[PDB]
Amino acid sequence: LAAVSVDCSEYPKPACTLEYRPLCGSDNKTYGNKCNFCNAVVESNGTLTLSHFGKC
Repeated sequence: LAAVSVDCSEYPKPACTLEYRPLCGSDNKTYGNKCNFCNAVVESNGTLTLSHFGKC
């Protein structure tokens, strides 16, 4: 999995750090960071998927 996206195989996690690193889903939504981003993927049956990192 060496592409431009995060792995949601370790989600959803019931604890997210605070280090800021916003990732944008595929719908063009910003997520505080990797944890809150994937929580969306895992909550959307991996139907969301992001397009790029950072905010939209």
